[PDB]
Amino acid sequence: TAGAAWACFRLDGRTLLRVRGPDAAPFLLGLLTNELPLPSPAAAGAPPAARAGYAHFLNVQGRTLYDVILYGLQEHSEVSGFLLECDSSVQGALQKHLALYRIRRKVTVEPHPELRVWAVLPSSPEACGAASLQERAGAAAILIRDPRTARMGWRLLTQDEGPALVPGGRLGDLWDYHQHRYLQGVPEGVRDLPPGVALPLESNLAFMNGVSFTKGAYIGQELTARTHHMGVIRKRLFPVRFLDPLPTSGITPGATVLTASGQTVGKFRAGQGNVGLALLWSEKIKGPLHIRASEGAQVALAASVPDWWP
Repeated sequence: TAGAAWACFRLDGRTLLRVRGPDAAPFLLGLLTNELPLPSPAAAGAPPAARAGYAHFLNVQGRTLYDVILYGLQEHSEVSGFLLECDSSVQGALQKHLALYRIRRKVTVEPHPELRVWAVLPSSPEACGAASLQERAGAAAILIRDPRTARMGWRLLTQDEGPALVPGGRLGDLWDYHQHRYLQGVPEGVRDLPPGVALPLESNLAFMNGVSFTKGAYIGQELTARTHHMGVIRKRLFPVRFLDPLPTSGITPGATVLTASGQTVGKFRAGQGNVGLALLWSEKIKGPLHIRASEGAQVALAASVPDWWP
């Protein structure tokens, strides 16, 4: 597969819930930061269509609880509810969260093991050789562009093996998927987004098509809207690369990111290998930075601005 155009990653860290019932839409709208992804009204010849969107579930304090990708699938000129793609490790907690609010509402929430979550990323950055993909929508497979950024390729929800639907697709090593996210500054899951600690706008939610300022009320809206409108977001998650060999255990989440003069300009969040994310003061990412290790020499790191941010 030296000539593969696409790498297909089985995302064991992500899982699906199906939310259905007559009140599913208003119910989810009150809990999420975004509009729901509803396919456009269907034409006579009714070829199935799916829509994806990004959102967070926030707490009443305005902090991120869960990052989710939302999928709406249209088949008989109607939508049969939504799929919620969440971190596997919080699937139980997210069910309990939905149950707390689902009191007396016509809504069903169930695990959807029928589809497994895959990502499909280009083998080449901007190669544009060939093998543009086409959206697919059916109960057995949905292939749809990542709603956060085109830098994240395609999501594939399927019963079967990834490459069997993607021309020029090969199986990918999960390490490379996470490497890609950290190089591109894309947070995903509970290590990047600690529930009740990560703040949505500092997590670049508005750069990732994940928040609406026109939608009706939702949990955590008041603080989110206030933060958005009161000025520039002072701290954000940025991609970082370590420039010095790391310690055996790596960098501890929360490790302070310092200037040459020892000023705190943020904290390491999470990563893999020599790359990761750090929550940094946006005006201070420029001068050489470091983290203190056991011996106060290393560890140098460089922060950068993702090319897909606005």
